[PDB]
Amino acid sequence: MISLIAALAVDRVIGMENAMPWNLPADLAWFKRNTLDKPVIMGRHTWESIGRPLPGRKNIILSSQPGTDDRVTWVKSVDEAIAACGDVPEIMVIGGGRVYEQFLPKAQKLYLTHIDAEVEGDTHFPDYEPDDWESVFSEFHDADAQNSHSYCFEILERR
Ligand SMILES: NC(=O)c1ccc[n+]([C@@H]2O[C@H](COP(=O)([O-])OP(=O)(O)OC[C@H]3O[C@@H](n4cnc5c(N)ncnc54)[C@H](OP(=O)(O)O)[C@@H]3O)[C@@H](O)[C@H]2O)c1
Ligand SMILES: Nc1nc(=O)c2nc(CNc3ccc(C(=O)N[C@@H](CCC(=O)O)C(=O)O)cc3)cnc2[nH]1
Repeated sequence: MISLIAALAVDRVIGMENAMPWNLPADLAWFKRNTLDKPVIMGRHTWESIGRPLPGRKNIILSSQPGTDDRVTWVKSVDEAIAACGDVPEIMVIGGGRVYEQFLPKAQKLYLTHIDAEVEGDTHFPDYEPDDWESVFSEFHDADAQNSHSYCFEILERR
């Protein structure tokens, strides 16, 4: 099955031209936990912002152009990305906006981090209808000396 993992602020904002104005190490540990040892699919833009291959994961990059890094797998379409994943229990789609939009309709689970932050952004997670999903797990956390804003982890299963 296919799952999407994303961190969203209010208004579903997930990205902007500059780095996000937040520091959430706990959210990053959550991302790592949920993605280790699974293939992760991402768009070229996301790849660039990440900067290097995520360790302990099969990295698949979507791009209309020829790949520029032989350490990861590059594909030219959604179908080819799925196939490059092989026979695995769970495929994780890590963004960005374009990518999420194309995989949402095919996903069975969403791992979302809701951040209590208002930011101007130019990229949004796709709108989803709550009633179409079941919240199977949720856990709120307040900001702390290490995390700049409060946040909530939620796992949704498609009904
Ligand atoms: N807060 C979060 O959870 C989170 C998670 C991920 C990303 N983000 C952010 O979101 C941004 C990136 O989102 P984005 O929408 O701009 O970019 P994106 O989805 O990462 O990448 C878009 C690129 O992927 C390729 N692509 C997408 N669909 C394709 C398809 N069907 N076939 C071939 N290539 C395809 C194209 O690459 P070419 O241009 O090379 O053709 C396209 O320009 C950044 O701000 C980033 O930090 C946030
Ligand atoms: N929950 C969630 N939070 C995010 O920040 C997020 N970011 C992306 C894309 N951007 C990134 C940026 C950096 C790293 C990153 O460096 N991750 C390392 C973490 C090392 C650590 O724990 O700092 C990794 O190994 O996962 C991952 C995705 C996709 N889904 C998300 N999902």
